[PDB]
Amino acid sequence: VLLLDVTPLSLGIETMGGVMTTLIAKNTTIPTKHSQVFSTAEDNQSAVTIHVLQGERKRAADNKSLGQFNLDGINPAPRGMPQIEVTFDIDADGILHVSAKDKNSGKEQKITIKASSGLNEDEIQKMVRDAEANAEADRKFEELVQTRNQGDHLLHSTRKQVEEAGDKLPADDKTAIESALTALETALKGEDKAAIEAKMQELAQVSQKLMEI
Amino acid sequence: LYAIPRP
Repeated sequence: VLLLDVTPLSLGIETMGGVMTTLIAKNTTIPTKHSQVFSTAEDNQSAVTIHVLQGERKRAADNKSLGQFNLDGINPAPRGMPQIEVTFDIDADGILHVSAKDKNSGKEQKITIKASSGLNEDEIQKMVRDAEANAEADRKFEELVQTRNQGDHLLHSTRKQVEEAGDKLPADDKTAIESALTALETALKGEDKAAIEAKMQELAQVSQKLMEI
Repeated sequence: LYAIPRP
């Protein structure tokens, strides 16, 4: 065949830390369908927002928003435990159906997005050009986000170990752990990946007695 | 496995 219908830009959702995670790649032939399981970013989360994005940038905010919806009634559970199946399906007429379903509770929500939505030919070409012109910056942002998400979880896991250990943790040690938690917290707000990893290292270096308990 | 934030 010398012609066919494709979806012209990647399609996906926003995931933890402000990144676009792709479910259908640019230039995929239509009709097509893809599903992927996701989970919750923090402990006890009862809801997620599925923000539907079109484009090639790694920052969710730099992509075209096609719509959004919430899924709620998830039983509050530890981060990473809920199994939320997200499905993008584009039919032969370019209509995009997105659904999210929480496996445990069975709760599901969906939206339908018309084929005329999204970026036009000029904006499609500008998106591919802008993505390439910013390829290194976007790679650096993705790595930063990965590191931030790891430190964010190290803040939460460490703090709970402090709780559980209670009196079994020497006051000297709680002191040093507390200050390193605050320094990690501050670093996570910045954009320097090595600074964050360094505060993670400093925190490990005062958590050894906590490690053993 | 990616994670989705709350609304």
